Amino acid sequence: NGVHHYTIDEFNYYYKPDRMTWHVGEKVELTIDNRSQSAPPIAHQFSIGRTLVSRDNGFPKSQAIAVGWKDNFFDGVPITSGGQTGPVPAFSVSLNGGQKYTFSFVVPNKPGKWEYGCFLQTGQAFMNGMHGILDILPAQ
Ligand SMILES: [Cu+]
Repeated sequence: NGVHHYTIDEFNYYYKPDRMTWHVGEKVELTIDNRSQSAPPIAHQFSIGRTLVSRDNGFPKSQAIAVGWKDNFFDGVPITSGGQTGPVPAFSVSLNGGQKYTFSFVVPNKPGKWEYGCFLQTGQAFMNGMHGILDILPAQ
């Protein structure tokens, strides 16, 4: 019934936590915190989606160069952050080291498995394992 607060921390090259479960209709406040530990710290991205878009050159790859999600989880989802309210097209949280960002939303009716990932560094963060699984359940 109330606002559920989640925090996702970013490190080189992983999210804590790397798994999260929400219910359709849940009120979520989410903090994304770039805790990049390197010297210097590196920028990290948080984007939730489905259908990995990768580069192609006609030549096969043990690892696909990730560029982003085709389907964005936040497509059409009203977001509130500071004094701003409404949907954000192509919503993504990109942060330098030491920056964080908090926003809230109601979990849209998009049940099933979504992924979160970082595509900075031409997909290198992703390819080094910077991704997580979001499971969306129907409302209780
Ligand atoms: Cu990253």
